[PDB]
Amino acid sequence: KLPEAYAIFDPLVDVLPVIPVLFLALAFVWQAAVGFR
Amino acid sequence: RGWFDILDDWLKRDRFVFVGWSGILLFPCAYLALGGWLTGTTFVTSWYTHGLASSYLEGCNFLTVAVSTPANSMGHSLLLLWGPEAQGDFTRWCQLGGLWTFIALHGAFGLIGFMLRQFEIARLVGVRPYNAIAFSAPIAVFVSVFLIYPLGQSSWFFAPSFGVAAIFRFLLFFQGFHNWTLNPFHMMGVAGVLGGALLCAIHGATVENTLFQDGEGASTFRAFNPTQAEETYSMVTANRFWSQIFGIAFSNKRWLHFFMLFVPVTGLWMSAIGVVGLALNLRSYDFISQEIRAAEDPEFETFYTKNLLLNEGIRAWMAPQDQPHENFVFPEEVLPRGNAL
Amino acid sequence: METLKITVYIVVTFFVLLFVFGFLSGDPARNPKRK
Amino acid sequence: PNPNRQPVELNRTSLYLGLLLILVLALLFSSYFFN
Amino acid sequence: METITYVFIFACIIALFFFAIFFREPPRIT
Amino acid sequence: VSYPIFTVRWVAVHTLAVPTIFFLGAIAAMQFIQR
Amino acid sequence: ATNRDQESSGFAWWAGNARLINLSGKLLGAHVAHAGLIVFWAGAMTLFELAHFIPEKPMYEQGLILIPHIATLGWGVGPGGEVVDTFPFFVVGVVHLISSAVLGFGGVYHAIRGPETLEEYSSFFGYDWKDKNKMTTILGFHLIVLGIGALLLVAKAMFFGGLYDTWAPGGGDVRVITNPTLDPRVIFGYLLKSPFGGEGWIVSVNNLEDVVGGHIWIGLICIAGGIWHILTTPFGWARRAFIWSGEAYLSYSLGALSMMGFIATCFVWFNNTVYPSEFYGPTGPEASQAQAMTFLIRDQKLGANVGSAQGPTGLGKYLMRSPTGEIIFGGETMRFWDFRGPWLEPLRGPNGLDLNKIKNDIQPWQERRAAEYMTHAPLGSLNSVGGVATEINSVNFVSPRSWLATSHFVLAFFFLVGHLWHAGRARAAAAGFEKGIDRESEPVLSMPSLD
Amino acid sequence: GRIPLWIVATVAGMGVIVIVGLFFYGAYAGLGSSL
Amino acid sequence: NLWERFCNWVTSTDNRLYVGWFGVIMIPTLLAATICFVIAFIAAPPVDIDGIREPVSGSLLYGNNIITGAVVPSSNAIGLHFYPIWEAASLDEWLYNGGPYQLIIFHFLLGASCYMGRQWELSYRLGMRPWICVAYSAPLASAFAVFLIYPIGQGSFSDGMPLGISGTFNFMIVFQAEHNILMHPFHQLGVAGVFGGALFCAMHGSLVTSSLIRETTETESANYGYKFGQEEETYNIVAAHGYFGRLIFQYASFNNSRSLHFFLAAWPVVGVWFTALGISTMAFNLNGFNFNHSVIDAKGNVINTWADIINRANLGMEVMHERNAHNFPLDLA
Amino acid sequence: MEVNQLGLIATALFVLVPSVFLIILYVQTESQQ
Amino acid sequence: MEVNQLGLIATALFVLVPSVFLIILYVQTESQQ
Ligand code: CLA
Ligand code: CLA
Ligand code: CLA
Ligand code: CLA
Ligand code: CLA
Ligand SMILES: CC1=C(/C=C/C(C)=C/C=C/C(C)=C/C=C/C=C(C)/C=C/C=C(C)/C=C/C2=C(C)CCCC2(C)C)C(C)(C)CCC1
Ligand SMILES: CC1=C(/C=C/C(C)=C/C=C/C(C)=C/C=C/C=C(C)/C=C/C=C(C)/C=C/C2=C(C)CCCC2(C)C)C(C)(C)CCC1
Ligand SMILES: CC1=C(/C=C/C(C)=C/C=C/C(C)=C/C=C/C=C(C)/C=C/C=C(C)/C=C/C2=C(C)CCCC2(C)C)C(C)(C)CCC1
Ligand SMILES: CCCCCCCCCCCCO[C@@H]1O[C@H](CO)[C@@H](O[C@H]2O[C@H](CO)[C@@H](O)[C@H](O)[C@H]2O)[C@H](O)[C@H]1O
Ligand code: OEX
Ligand SMILES: [Cl-]
Ligand SMILES: [Cl-]
Ligand SMILES: [Fe+2]
Repeated sequence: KLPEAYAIFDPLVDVLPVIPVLFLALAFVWQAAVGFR
Repeated sequence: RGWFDILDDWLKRDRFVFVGWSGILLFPCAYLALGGWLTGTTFVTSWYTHGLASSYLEGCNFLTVAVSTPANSMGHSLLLLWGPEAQGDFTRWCQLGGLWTFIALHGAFGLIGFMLRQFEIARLVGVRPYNAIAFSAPIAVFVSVFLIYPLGQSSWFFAPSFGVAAIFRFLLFFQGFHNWTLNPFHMMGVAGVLGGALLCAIHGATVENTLFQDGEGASTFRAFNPTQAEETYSMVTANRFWSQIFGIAFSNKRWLHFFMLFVPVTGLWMSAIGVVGLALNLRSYDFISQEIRAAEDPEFETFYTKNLLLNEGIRAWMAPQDQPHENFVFPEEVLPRGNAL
Repeated sequence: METLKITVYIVVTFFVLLFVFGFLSGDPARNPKRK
Repeated sequence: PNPNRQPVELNRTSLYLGLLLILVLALLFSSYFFN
Repeated sequence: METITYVFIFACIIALFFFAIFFREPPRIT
Repeated sequence: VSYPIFTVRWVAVHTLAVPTIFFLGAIAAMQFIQR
Repeated sequence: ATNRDQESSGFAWWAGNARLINLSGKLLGAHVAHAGLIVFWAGAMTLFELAHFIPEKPMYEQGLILIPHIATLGWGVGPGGEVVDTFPFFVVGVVHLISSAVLGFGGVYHAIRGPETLEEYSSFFGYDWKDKNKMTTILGFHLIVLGIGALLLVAKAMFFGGLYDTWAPGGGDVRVITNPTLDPRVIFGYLLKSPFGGEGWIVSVNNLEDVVGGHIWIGLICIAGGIWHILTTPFGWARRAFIWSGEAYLSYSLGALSMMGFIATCFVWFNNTVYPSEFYGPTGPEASQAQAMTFLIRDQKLGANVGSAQGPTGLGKYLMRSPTGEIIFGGETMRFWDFRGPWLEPLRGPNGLDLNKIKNDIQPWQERRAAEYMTHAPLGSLNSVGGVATEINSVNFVSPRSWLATSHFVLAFFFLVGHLWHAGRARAAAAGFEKGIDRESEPVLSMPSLD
Repeated sequence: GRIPLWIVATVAGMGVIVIVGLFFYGAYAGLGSSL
Repeated sequence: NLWERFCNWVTSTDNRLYVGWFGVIMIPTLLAATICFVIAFIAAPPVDIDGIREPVSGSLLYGNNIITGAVVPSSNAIGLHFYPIWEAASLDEWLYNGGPYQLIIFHFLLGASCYMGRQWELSYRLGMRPWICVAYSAPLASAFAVFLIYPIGQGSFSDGMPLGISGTFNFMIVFQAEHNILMHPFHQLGVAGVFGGALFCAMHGSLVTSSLIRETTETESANYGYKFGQEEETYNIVAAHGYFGRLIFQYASFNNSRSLHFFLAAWPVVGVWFTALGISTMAFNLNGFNFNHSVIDAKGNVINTWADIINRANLGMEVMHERNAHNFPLDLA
Repeated sequence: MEVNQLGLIATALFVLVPSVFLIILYVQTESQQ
Repeated sequence: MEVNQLGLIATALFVLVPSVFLIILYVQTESQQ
């Protein structure tokens, strides 16, 4: 487990690893925002 | 001008989706086959025909859902909804495997409608009908596997069920009971399919790597215009490359593309012939000379004899649950096992 | 076996040295367009 | 004299392809013929 | 007898490979 | 402009899409079923 | 928008990063932001693993790939791999997360706000891929940094607490390495070993003294090579042997990384020294040997004579001979007789496994270890069902060795493919036909016919 | 009165991701979870 | 200079078969593998593959036909140990323990890697774009997976694929028993790759053949309507596009020949990459999906699925394979 | 091995009848000009 | 009757190998004009 004073932040930690994958997806969003020029 | 001619004009109108005369057969039958499969894999069980769960409603995932074949006691019944088994009751019709025959028959007539669509569109556009001729091989596969094979067997039960893991069961059944890998017609089918994949990859890569420079873009896809007259790639360079790498090379583009038609279509037709043979249990199960030698000589072992032992294991361990109508009770001591394990 | 091992080692070393020094012998120049 | 006569051709590439098809089919089916 | 048949068919295939590579119809560029 | 609404394309799109969304709702509800 | 469309750059959106080849500032931004991504994954994944970590359960039963790396360094573990403090894991995770915020800020700044080309701003930070001196200078800087990192591993092993030693006397323990192997015979004899069975090349390093001495050599060699490339220009043979362009350098790095990925796959699959079985689970060879040991112990307790017991084929059921004569475990695990593990070496004599020490010197901790490693073999399904493919759904286990080996084989193979792609493209672009064949000057048309 | 097409594509893809993630969640929970 | 003349000859594009430096490695290794394969397939004595003194006969002279014949993999007692001829005390010992298999597969893998390099090399000498070797990397990865990576992960070259037809089938069946490859997504992607490759091969061939421009009369073959080296396209791309766009809808059809041929290259190559990676990842025992006893009723009774039927077939294969080689309950490798 | 006897002649005919047929059609093609 | 089995294939080859040879020559004679 995390140290106890950080336990209230346990859900946020639970979603931290998937953030890099979103970065890849973000690139496509940005390209769609510029029409894939 | 006549109602037939006006209906013909409407059916052959340019649209997003072409309809045609063949559409009357194709779109209802194809739509009902697809909808029956989605409905069966979403909501319909196989508990009374196979003793299996096969729908999302029962907890199966995409790999394990299937529209299962009817029970073996149905025989080769068409299992019409209004027929003598279901007697108009939709719930009992679903519980008795009527969705399987629904999907199989509507899929067969939809495949007919799609090949007729290929013919009709080829006639309207003004091209030769080689795409329909090529599509004759999937039709032969579907007819031999889903119709001719269960018709030669005892019932619809031994046809493939319309599902992913059910098809995997069908593969393992053909290995264990038919020794289908040993069949030369299946070998020709494998050669056709793998050669078609090879030809697809090699022709695509060869064209992409012998392209002419027709633009300044470092991405070359924009350097092709569909109305252009010249070839987009160098046939001479490709021919010299494959003549020096492989020894032989195509020099005729028309022969190359006919060969691309010819290889997988011929493979699929050969495999369909083998499946007809297996419908009558006319298997290439064993080589008699090897079996006489192995019976008289307990030191003679080949990979083929090991495969036969594997087939014995498949049959004995699979049959009580795969064929529940037989009421097989194999005690633990009769099951063929190796040491330990 | 010992003679065979030496023979195979000599043959393999010869072909590998041919490969390495051939790709060191100005291979990027040997193209039809540039140099 | 029948006007419906036509010359028949088979080039060397077609001969090579047909011989390959026949020999490979024989190589495949010979084990089953001997059985 | 069957071994001779297999080796004969295989050797015929290899000979055919030789003739199809080195005695092919030359691709004459027009 | 002056595009129509209910065409053959509309019918094909909706005969595929309406049961698709219905089935997706059904399977999403199935995810919350206990033994 | 500078170089941000296909018409000006020549590259489509799906090759849009190729627009960055000659934009040193934006390329630096892309690299620094990606480095921030790597550090972010390290920190966030460590915190995720720690949040679900049960310290009494073994690490390899909990789907952990980063906590075993920290534990191998000696942080947070005691004798036998027992976790005594989870705080170093937390520190490593949070420091990586904060440093990734800093690196992400820098990458974003150089990618969208900073100067597009660094050459006007600084001759030191500006570069041209065709300038071989500048390329060797940057390579020298990075070689010095890598040498310092290897010396940091040495400093951790020798001064700041030591490393976990699975071969330590009396079970694995954190040990300070005080005599690293500086002999070049041992280090480069590891380098010259065969990669095949029984030899294992560099994967077979089985003591931490060799590991630390090898990293001393690696750090010194990298620092010396860095100074060498800072002070020297490429020679004539190097100038004629390579393509000197950004894509070419990328392809060289891709080939190197593909080879390193294959080596890391083999390292995590076979080596139980720098990947201790306390943290990563048993290896496949280890688990097969553990099963043979377990049933030898069980049947010897029942009164069997394990030396004279004869299997179905006439080979020894429990003990047989390797092809070079060593007494080894029988059955299929005869293939794994080169396995060495700290729970098995007390039973080995000069001629292999010793019958007397088998009969009299098997301790309860060895029986426990054999049973545990037999029942946690690196075999499992993609949905993490432990055991062989025919097993039922009750055990939720895939070994971290399996995850690491499979993932890094996939990555190494795809990076070999990328090396082939970029090496071919760099060669074709240097020669000038990467966009296709010139119609007017097609080379094959100027060549004689083959026949 | 034009919603940008990138917004529609992003929202639809997020909906597909949510539905697929729900299906995998149900693979671990309820029916078909082996629990 | 003799070296300059030799370098000119090796890299010459005027040779009937291009050699190159990759070919300087490729020709001896593939010749050695081919000659040893032919000799072993005809006349090798039986090989103790499982290391349990149970020799398996795979050559034609020892009672096999073309279908059942194989070059048997080396002994399980050898494992991953390098076993050249000079490591054996005699040729009889080398033949008994399956040394020919190791010789053939090592020479073949080196020669096929150099074949890939040679494809790049000739494409470079001809002014071609270089990526045919990338397409060839997919079957080469498959060969590496079944001959090298799977033995490495399993710890013995005895578990490599035998060099024969029935030996290949034995490899497939035992692999399904131990790893459930049919339920592995990478093998499913490979099946999609090869089925789609055959489909798109038949599709592209039929669409080009369908739209051939009339250049010949009804008596002669249509293939004589194309002349080698001609500049004009021999078929109407627009007519084929119009047909295929009416067959499905306009935006499912390629109007760009370059995009179409890239798709033809990319689909089976990526699929075969994934199935080769599936074999390698199952070599490290990351198996296909296990849904055995996944569906449970309200009381707790197991409700069987098709996965349970597959499990019954896998169990039959598992308990019958290598029937004398196992002494302990778990087949750990 | 106790193989089928006709399996020899069948195999021979399977090679011989088609191959010579192609050979016939090849050689008469070459003598045309 | 216990005849030589090879006799059959021998007889077939004795018929077939020279006969098709003549056929080849004859057919390529007919296509020469
Ligand atoms: C044109 C498309 C088409 C085609 C070819 C088929 C074909 C089929 N359907 Mg089907 N179906 C369709 C559209 C189509 N369907 C649609 C749109 C629906 C949704 C309503 C269904 C719903 C459906 C169900 C629910 C079932 C079928 C079934 C069947 C199969 C058996 C049908 C049968 O025996 O009756 C054949 C009937 C005819 C050929 C009609 C003959 C008409 C001619 C003109 C003769 C004239 C008759 C005369 C005027 C009236 C006589 C009066 C009196 C003397 C009786 C068959 C393969 C069954 C099945 O699959 O079993 C497993 C089944 O249970 N269908
Ligand atoms: C690791 C992934 C990665 C990275 C670092 C980059 C980086 C870059 N790409 Mg790129 N790209 C990627 C993946 C990546 N790409 C992928 C997967 C594709 C395929 C879809 C592309 C397709 C692509 C194209 C087509 C182009 C680029 C271009 C560029 C460069 C300029 C981008 C720009 O103008 O931003 C403009 C975008 C924005 C202003 C939107 C906001 C972006 C910011 C950075 C989001 C940051 C989010 C983050 C949470 C913020 C944290 C801040 C905090 C630390 C304080 C830049 C260096 C361009 C180029 O070469 O320029 C010459 C270009 O034309 N890329
Ligand atoms: C350090 C590694 C590295 C670097 C810096 C580059 C850099 C580059 N590559 Mg390269 N490449 C690499 C590795 C690398 N590559 C590997 C390993 C391969 C083998 C697969 C390739 C294969 C490759 C090809 C085939 C091509 C390039 C191209 C390029 C250029 C443009 C790339 C671009 O805009 O992509 C934009 C990014 C995308 C379009 C996104 C792709 C999405 C990937 C394929 C799927 C990832 C799935 C993910 C891992 C798991 C699922 C995630 C989930 C959310 C679904 C650029 C110079 C292009 C080129 O030659 O330009 C000159 C080109 O055509 N690369
Ligand atoms: C690969 C890393 C890298 C590189 C090569 C550069 C290069 C550059 N940056 Mg940049 N930057 C980076 C990372 C990097 N940056 C990061 C991570 C951030 C976020 C904090 C920034 C934020 C940043 C800003 C805000 C600015 C620059 C600027 C510049 C330019 C001038 C800097 C100068 O004169 O030196 C200055 C040198 C120093 C201050 C010495 C710093 C020494 C550090 C603190 C020691 C760190 C130890 C070790 C090396 C790193 C440990 C971390 C490691 C484990 C990853 C130059 C092109 C300037 C520019 O472009 O002006 C137009 C500018 O304004 N950078
Ligand atoms: C990231 C690491 C790195 C990189 C990319 C480079 C890059 C380079 N170095 Mg270099 N170098 C480094 C680290 C590095 N160095 C270090 C750490 C040192 C200190 C020892 C040196 C010392 C050094 C010297 C002394 C020289 C270079 C030179 C060069 C240049 C030519 C390279 C070449 O052709 O060799 C390619 C490799 C060969 C030609 C060797 C033959 C190939 C054999 C057969 C491969 C066998 C290995 C095989 C794969 C098996 C692996 C296991 C094996 C160990 C048993 C190039 C710019 C040369 C130069 O021009 O400098 C000015 C030069 O003379 N380097
Ligand atoms: C049988 C029957 C019938 C019919 C019905 C129908 C016709 C139905 C339909 C149905 C339908 C029509 C349905 C649908 C469904 C769908 C779905 C359910 C979908 C799903 C999907 C998904 C899930 C997706 C996926 C994907 C992919 C594929 C790839 C990429 C990714 C993604 C994710 C996107 C009737 C009454 C007439 C009669 C009686 C019988
Ligand atoms: C250029 C570009 C790009 C990219 C970008 C990137 C890649 C970036 C990166 C970025 C990054 C890389 C970032 C990072 C960030 C981070 C942060 C911001 C963090 C923070 C942290 C914190 C806040 C912490 C917290 C805590 C602690 C202290 C402990 C406990 C737990 C917790 C978690 C609570 C793209 C592709 C889009 C495209 C376009 C352009
Ligand atoms: C840490 C450690 C250690 C140590 C290590 C060491 C000391 C290492 C080193 C290593 C090294 C020292 C390595 C090296 C490598 C190399 C390479 C990898 C090479 C490459 C090459 C190339 C790539 C080439 C190419 C070419 C050719 C083929 C010909 C011409 C052209 C060119 C130039 C392109 C030990 C194990 C003891 C233990 C554990 C830990
Ligand atoms: C196990 C092998 C690895 C160890 C040995 C290699 C270590 C690296 C040392 C570099 C040696 C390269 O030396 C290389 O030799 C050849 C052969 O003379 C030289 O000479 C070559 O030049 C030109 C191409 O430019 C050729 O047309 C010429 O015929 C040839 O002699 C190269 O210009 C030189 O670069
Ligand atoms: O060798 Mn070929 O197969 Ca791989 O698992 Mn263990 O080892 Mn044997 O059994 Mn199952
Ligand atoms: Cl077996
Ligand atoms: Cl065992
Ligand atoms: Fe084509």
